[PDB]
Amino acid sequence: ATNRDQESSGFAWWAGNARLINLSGKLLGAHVAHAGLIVFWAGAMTLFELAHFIPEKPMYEQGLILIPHIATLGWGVGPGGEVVDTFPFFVVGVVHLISSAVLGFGGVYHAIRGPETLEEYSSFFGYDWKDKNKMTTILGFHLIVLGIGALLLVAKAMFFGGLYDTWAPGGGDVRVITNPTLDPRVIFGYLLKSPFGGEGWIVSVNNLEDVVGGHIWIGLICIAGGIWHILTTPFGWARRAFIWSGEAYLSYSLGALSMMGFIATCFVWFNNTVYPSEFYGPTGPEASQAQAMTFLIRDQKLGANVGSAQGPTGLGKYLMRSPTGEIIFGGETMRFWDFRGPWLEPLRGPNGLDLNKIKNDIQPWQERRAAEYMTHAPLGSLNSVGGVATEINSVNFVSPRSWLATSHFVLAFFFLVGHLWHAGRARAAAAGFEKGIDRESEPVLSMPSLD
Amino acid sequence: SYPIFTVRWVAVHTLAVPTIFFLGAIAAMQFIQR
Amino acid sequence: ANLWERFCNWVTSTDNRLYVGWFGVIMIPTLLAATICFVIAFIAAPPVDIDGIREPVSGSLLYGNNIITGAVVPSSNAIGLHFYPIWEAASLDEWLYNGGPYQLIIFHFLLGASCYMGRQWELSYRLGMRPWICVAYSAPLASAFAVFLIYPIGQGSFSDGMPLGISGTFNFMIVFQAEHNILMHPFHQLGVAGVFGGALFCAMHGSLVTSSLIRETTETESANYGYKFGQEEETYNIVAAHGYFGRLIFQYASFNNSRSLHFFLAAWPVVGVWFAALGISTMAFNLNGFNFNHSVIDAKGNVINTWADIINRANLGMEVMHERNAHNFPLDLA
Amino acid sequence: RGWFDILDDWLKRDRFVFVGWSGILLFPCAYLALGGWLTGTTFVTSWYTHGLASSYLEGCNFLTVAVSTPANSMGHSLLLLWGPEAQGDFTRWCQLGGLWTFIALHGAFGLIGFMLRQFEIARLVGVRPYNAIAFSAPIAVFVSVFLIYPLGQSSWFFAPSFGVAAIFRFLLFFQGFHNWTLNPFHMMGVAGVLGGALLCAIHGATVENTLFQDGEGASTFRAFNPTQAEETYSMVTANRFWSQIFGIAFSNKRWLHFFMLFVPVTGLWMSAIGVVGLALNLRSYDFISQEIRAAEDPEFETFYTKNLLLNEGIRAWMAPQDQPHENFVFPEEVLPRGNAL
Amino acid sequence: TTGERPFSDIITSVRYWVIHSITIPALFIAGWLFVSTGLAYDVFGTPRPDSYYAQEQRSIPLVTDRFEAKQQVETFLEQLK
Amino acid sequence: METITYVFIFACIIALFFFAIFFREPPRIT
Amino acid sequence: AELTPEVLTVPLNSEGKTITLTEKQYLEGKRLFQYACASCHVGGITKTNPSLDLRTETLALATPPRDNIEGLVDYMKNPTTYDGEQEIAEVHPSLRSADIFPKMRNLTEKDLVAIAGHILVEPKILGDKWGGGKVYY
Ligand code: CLA
Ligand code: CLA
Ligand code: CLA
Ligand code: CLA
Ligand code: CLA
Ligand SMILES: CC1=C(/C=C/C(C)=C/C=C/C(C)=C/C=C/C=C(C)/C=C/C=C(C)/C=C/C2=C(C)CCCC2(C)C)C(C)(C)CCC1
Ligand SMILES: CC1=C(/C=C/C(C)=C/C=C/C(C)=C/C=C/C=C(C)/C=C/C=C(C)/C=C/C2=C(C)CCCC2(C)C)C(C)(C)CCC1
Ligand SMILES: CC1=C(/C=C/C(C)=C/C=C/C(C)=C/C=C/C=C(C)/C=C/C=C(C)/C=C/C2=C(C)CCCC2(C)C)C(C)(C)CCC1
Ligand SMILES: CCCCCCCCCCCCO[C@@H]1O[C@H](CO)[C@@H](O[C@H]2O[C@H](CO)[C@@H](O)[C@H](O)[C@H]2O)[C@H](O)[C@H]1O
Ligand code: OEX
Ligand SMILES: [Cl-]
Ligand SMILES: [Cl-]
Ligand SMILES: [Fe+2]
Repeated sequence: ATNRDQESSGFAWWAGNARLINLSGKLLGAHVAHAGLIVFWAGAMTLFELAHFIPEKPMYEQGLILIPHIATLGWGVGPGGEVVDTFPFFVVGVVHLISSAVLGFGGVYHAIRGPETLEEYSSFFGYDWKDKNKMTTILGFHLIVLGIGALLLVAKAMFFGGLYDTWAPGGGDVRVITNPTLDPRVIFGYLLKSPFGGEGWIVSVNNLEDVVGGHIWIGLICIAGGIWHILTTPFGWARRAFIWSGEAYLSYSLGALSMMGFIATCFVWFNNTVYPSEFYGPTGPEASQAQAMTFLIRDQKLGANVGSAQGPTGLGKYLMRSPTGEIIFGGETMRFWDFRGPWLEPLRGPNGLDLNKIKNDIQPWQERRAAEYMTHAPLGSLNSVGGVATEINSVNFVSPRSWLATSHFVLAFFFLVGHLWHAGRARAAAAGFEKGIDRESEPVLSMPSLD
Repeated sequence: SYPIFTVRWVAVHTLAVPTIFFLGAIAAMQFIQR
Repeated sequence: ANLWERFCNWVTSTDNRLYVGWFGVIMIPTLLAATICFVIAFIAAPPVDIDGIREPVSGSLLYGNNIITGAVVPSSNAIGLHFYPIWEAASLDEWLYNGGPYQLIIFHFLLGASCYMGRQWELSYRLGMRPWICVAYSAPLASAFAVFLIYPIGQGSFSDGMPLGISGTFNFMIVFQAEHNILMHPFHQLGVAGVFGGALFCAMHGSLVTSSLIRETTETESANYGYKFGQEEETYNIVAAHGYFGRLIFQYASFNNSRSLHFFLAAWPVVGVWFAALGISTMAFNLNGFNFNHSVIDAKGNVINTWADIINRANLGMEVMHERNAHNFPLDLA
Repeated sequence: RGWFDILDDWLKRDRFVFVGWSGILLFPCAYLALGGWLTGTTFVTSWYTHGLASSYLEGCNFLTVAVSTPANSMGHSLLLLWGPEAQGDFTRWCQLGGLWTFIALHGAFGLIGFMLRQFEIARLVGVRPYNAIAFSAPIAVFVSVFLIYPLGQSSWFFAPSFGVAAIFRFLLFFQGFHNWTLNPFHMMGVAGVLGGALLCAIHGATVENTLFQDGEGASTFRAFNPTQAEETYSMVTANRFWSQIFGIAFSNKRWLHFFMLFVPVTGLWMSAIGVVGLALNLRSYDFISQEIRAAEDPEFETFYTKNLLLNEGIRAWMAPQDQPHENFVFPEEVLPRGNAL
Repeated sequence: TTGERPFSDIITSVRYWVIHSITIPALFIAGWLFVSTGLAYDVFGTPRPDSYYAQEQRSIPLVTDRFEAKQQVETFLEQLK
Repeated sequence: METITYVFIFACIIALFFFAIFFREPPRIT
Repeated sequence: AELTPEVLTVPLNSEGKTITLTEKQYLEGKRLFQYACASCHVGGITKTNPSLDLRTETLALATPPRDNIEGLVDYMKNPTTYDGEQEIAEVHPSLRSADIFPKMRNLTEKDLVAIAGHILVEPKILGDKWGGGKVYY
């Protein structure tokens, strides 16, 4: 057995995957088999979700997280997010579940049967971690693959049916995107926006033309950078800046994945465009706004003058001003005045919420939507009791947004921890002190005392 | 060549014996309806 | 050498009494900015309208507080997650009214404390140490990010961040339990196991090492003079300590490897505090602790109360009373 | 060679679980306190003492089961099985909360038995008794909270019940009734506990990251041998690291390890003193100067004043169900509530 | 090293598993029957789900008298009929 | 008086930090 | 206490005739209530209009009286305001607005009777807890 015990490999059983650092064939098998696990879960979960899926309930009432992703891509849904065809969800699950067997077979093959290292079998497939030019070549292949993957989303949106547009005129509907936003002052303008409130960085993207046009820019950037990395070698400043080792490249990815995990947590929590509320439930801000609207509507129907009602503090009970003068809902939801949603935007004028439209133009579909969203706020217990912590058992509800945000915060955090673990270790291992201080040349004993 | 019954044997069974009994009791409680 | 090469050698110098380093060039201005502003705000800041309801809370010593009640009050609910630096205010008096100092302090603090973690990596690298003290520090760091940043983000306002004061901390805790049932959340429970266990293990390790100190001194002097700084010999008999503690429990319950023992002392409170931080940071998105309110029902359908039902009454009392003028509608949604 | 010396020989035999003379006290008392707790939480109700279900048999889970305290009407009765309340009836003894006093009293004597074990083993192997001394703190906590606190109060009913959520109720009771977070003795406790966990984390991490390279493996646990005379990690490097990071550092390993005893032990002792005060309702409930000012100036608000309102909510909303011996009927109009909620 | 037989030698032996494949299920089954015969309710005095309240009762059978608590419970139980 | 007292004790603590860092007994290797 | 026939006997209509539900249709009613109604009417209140609850005494004062099975079933077919002046099916779930309230789609008449039974039985069990809100939690 080659490198399969601690004495030969230097790593204990619980650090057992580190025995694969220089065994590229077994390491390839680890990765392909793990890719099979990911594809298996995507397949097995979708089929689980579909087997449980009641078509007459909203998706967010059903503890589904994958079916909403498919519905957002345009498959299976009609106007307002209602499900018209369960069969695309079945196909996505099945095809993932079958492809996981192929990835699983090739992972297991290279892990246990095939050559332990690839460097003798092939010069193209073998690699040294220290071979900087080979590393950029594999990086370049993978960038081209990811860039085509972004263009697939563009292909679906433009030439294969469209995407679910929650902002479409007349209600949410699957809409083909014909004019994506190509202009880089808009696309790269999102990158320069503040992440703070009212701004939201890239999380505030609020139309599918910007989403699609960004993915055009990303696909071409990734293909161009892919080609660039196949044709160049890391410049001198890059070679002096980085650690060039397998553990170091892993650490760099862990830093990147953690950052992406944190961004996804915010995307699912705040964005109702690529995470439509008809599939994922209302956002936290959306439900709080929906409550103020609901009681505005009820109280106005009873005869209340809503623009002139004082709350207990003296601020307007239903309506007040934001710190820049826009007319906004009152109460605690004053914090969420930057919320924008297709059920609320028809009440907004130039100065914010228009009081004449509020008096005259609230439709019954908005009243139903506000009540539905207020009663499906992303608040629930770990045993899936919906509502505040003080609520009784009855409602079985935790919003997908809560499940998705909490999970991805947890994952992003530990991946930050992993980045710090592996980045520190790769630094120490490259400098040669990862196993401890050498008793003969202890560095601190050669230093002058601090005092 | 070792003994079977020890102070150790007694200490193990003073815990393990009621534990298995209590695990059967609590399992049966899972099938009580109101 | 040019000026840049001389400056870099000063910055990364191991001979500086306090290590600067590249993280230190961020850490030092940020932490000084946060400290100075905190001290001035804690002493002298006027009352802050935390709830956005024109009901300012007095947090500073000059405005009637003592050490226990004083705080730097969180920024106004009307601001929400909006970035409120000094230049965004029309005057300092408006910045003060709206709780500007809080945003300035926590932002400089979190940036500074993140660089403290990096600086711990940096020095260990310069000294030839292994690099993972910083990983241990990531536990309290994550906890600080949880209460100052992540909780406000998920709740939609820096007004829900923990106040910078002692009674303000308690207010944050009580309201949190009211709204999230944190005591019934297993991540908090792992946090408690992390900290009780950590204090337990701190006491245990301290006591076992102290018990097994090898005699080098007389009765008239502190036994601590038995150790000389940088001596090569072990100052305690780890075989004696293992022989005690493995008879206190049983032999295989006790560490005989000092490296394993010290790893355990690291890993236990650190992993436990990570779960605590993730607890807060996941209750930021309102995934709450276990709700067993009315879980036990008799044959007729009468609710039979349990201890969880008694907790709920206490939770209700905090909930109905907290921010007593801020709510206009029946559900507390964020 | 009398019968005492032969019995001493047998009790102190090297075996898998050391017995000792302390084991005569410890082992039955610990087993009964442990077994009483599992028995009560599996099968015993709190319906007649508290009006609660508290067992797996009634539908509770691990978080909600408890062996609950006896009824307030029992006062501080020992509630012996043969006593005048149960009169030898085991079923009634369980219904009246006799398992609570059973666990508390056998837990108390077991804890004594455990500290006696610490002394006995330390004396036999020839080490100093600092582990027993450090165990005085959990004993001080147990005695103050589980015995002295209810003895100062009206009955054992107000002691903590032995259950997860029951303890959580005890925590929220102490906020709402005692304002225990405001108590400087509790604060010293918190500092000792959190300072203890910090020292645990930092000392472990410091040792693991200043290790000498004593072997060839990248997993470094194998490079230790318990019979080595040499330090396994560099105190000098650790000292230089912490002096440059934090300003100060340990330079004496003995003082370092004593301080690790001292910090959590002192904190727990301080909290115990606070709980003794709370036995007599000697709370640090209020700051008189702020109450005078808040009463006369309806614009003066602090985080301390806000906490007092929270406390008033806790008392009013929890007391009718938490203290069912009082027969509190609090009509809905008397309950303190803010606007809307 | 205290002279007892090692645990990993015992639980890997067939004689252990001859014995314990009988004693372990019998204990588990004995615990199961303690509940499902209802003996657990009668030993401990725990209410069954239909014996918390009398049919129209809403009040809790709380014990109010120290030296006649044994009789208060018996009077509460006799009101369950 | 209260405010002065709290600030005074605080200022002494900061001073004690200064002496504990810059005027410690120097760790000497022996 | 058990879930007797006498607990399960509720007014069928307003004239005076009663029906006694089975335990199976009580438990189907609680399941269907939870599925279709509890998001707004958990515990017998009304989250989106707290002035009106599902207490039997409030249902009795509604126009037409809703404190019987036939009155409750009719509300689920054609909901009105508390005075019976406005039909409110465009904002309240019902069988005629099952296109806009899709959880109302496959509810049968036995399902509406089961829900109506749960609404009438539950206060006889819970007392003032039903429709009382957080004061009685
Ligand atoms: C995603 C998870 C994952 C993957 C893909 C791997 C992969 C690998 N591990 Mg790692 N490992 C993991 C998690 C994983 N590990 C975990 C969690 C631990 C801690 C327990 C370890 C601890 C560890 C140690 C200590 C060692 C490894 C080693 C290895 C390598 C060789 C294993 C081998 O040849 O043994 C042979 C094992 C068998 C022949 C048993 C058969 C198991 C098969 C593969 C299961 C597949 C079943 C599947 C259902 C069938 C699919 C077929 C179908 C698709 C057609 C391999 C690349 C070894 C190594 O690095 O050597 C250089 C090694 O020494 N691992
Ligand atoms: C990360 C993915 C990956 C990589 C880099 C490798 C790399 C290798 N494989 Mg492995 N393998 C894989 C996955 C992978 N494989 C999978 C999924 C299976 C199951 C089907 C196998 C089963 C397998 C066997 C049985 C053998 C290899 C062999 C090889 C070696 C030579 C291959 C070659 O030159 O063919 C030339 C390649 C082509 C002519 C094109 C590839 C053919 C496919 C159909 C194209 C698909 C491309 C497309 C982008 C895939 C999208 C996938 C996405 C949905 C996940 C090379 C080291 C050989 C070996 O080990 O030598 C000793 C060998 O005998 N592989
Ligand atoms: C997975 C994606 C990926 C990865 C891992 C790499 C990796 C690399 N690239 Mg490549 N590259 C990529 C995609 C990628 N690239 C793409 C898609 C393109 C086309 C756009 C390029 C075009 C490109 C060029 C032209 C060059 C590289 C170079 C390199 C090497 C050094 C980069 C460096 O120093 O980073 C760290 C970056 C810096 C130190 C610059 C300053 C960054 C500041 C401090 C931070 C700013 C970001 C901050 C977080 C704010 C984010 C939001 C903001 C937009 C508001 C490294 C091997 C260099 C090289 O050696 O090529 C031979 C090089 O010259 N890349
Ligand atoms: C892509 C991500 C990635 C990859 C490829 C690696 C790869 C590696 N890691 Mg790294 N690591 C990562 C992320 C990653 N890590 C993250 C996110 C963290 C922070 C937690 C770490 C922290 C870490 C530490 C502390 C160490 C490594 C080590 C290693 C090496 C050996 C791993 C091994 O054999 O584990 C074998 C697997 C196990 C022993 C099982 C782990 C089980 C975990 C703790 C709980 C499982 C989670 C699950 C959801 C909860 C239980 C569910 C229940 C139902 C069963 C290998 C190079 C070791 C090393 O440094 O080698 C040089 C090492 O000591 N990693
Ligand atoms: C070290 C072992 C130990 C200790 C310290 C205790 C201590 C206690 N037990 Mg526990 N108990 C034990 C083992 C122990 N038990 C064991 C092994 C069992 C299972 C058999 C029990 C079963 C048990 C039950 C069921 C109960 C207790 C109870 C008690 C408490 C009251 C005891 C009492 O008043 O008796 C008084 C007797 C003595 C103190 C004996 C002292 C010896 C004297 C000085 C010698 C002279 C006596 C004389 C010869 C007697 C002649 C009488 C004659 C004139 C008629 C006390 C805390 C009660 C309790 O917990 O209440 C809540 C209770 O109900 N115990
Ligand atoms: C290497 C290794 C490892 C790993 C492993 C792995 C990771 C693997 C993977 C694996 C895989 C990843 C696999 C896969 C599989 C798959 C399958 C086997 C498939 C199946 C399919 C089917 C058959 C289906 C069917 C169907 C249909 C079609 C329709 C619907 C219905 C149903 C579902 C029925 C471990 C850790 C152990 C260790 C040692 C080494
Ligand atoms: C798709 C989309 C879009 C677009 C987007 C874009 C266009 C993006 C881009 C992006 C990008 C463009 C990014 C970038 C990133 C970067 C980073 C993240 C960085 C990093 C760096 C680092 C890591 C460094 C480090 C360092 C230092 C600092 C010093 C020296 C050393 C070293 C080098 C290490 C939009 C929004 C419209 C919409 C939606 C969709
Ligand atoms: C009171 C009393 C008594 C006593 C009794 C006894 C002593 C008992 C015992 C008992 C016992 C001794 C029991 C046992 C139980 C056990 C159990 C029930 C267990 C459970 C387990 C489980 C459930 C597991 C789980 C877990 C954990 C814990 C952690 C890790 C993870 C896992 C998941 C594995 C006498 C008669 C003397 C006298 C009178 C009174
Ligand atoms: C954030 C905005 C800036 C983005 C920067 C990205 C630009 C990419 C090229 C930058 C060049 C960096 O190039 C880097 O420069 C420094 C200082 O000039 C060089 O010079 C350095 O020499 C040695 C190490 O080599 C040091 O001891 C010395 O102090 C320093 O002068 C580095 O060896 C070179 O690698
Ligand atoms: O700020 Mn602070 O505490 Ca968070 O839940 Mn809603 O918002 Mn307010 O009431 Mn509750
Ligand atoms: Cl408050
Ligand atoms: Cl509000
Ligand atoms: Fe130590």
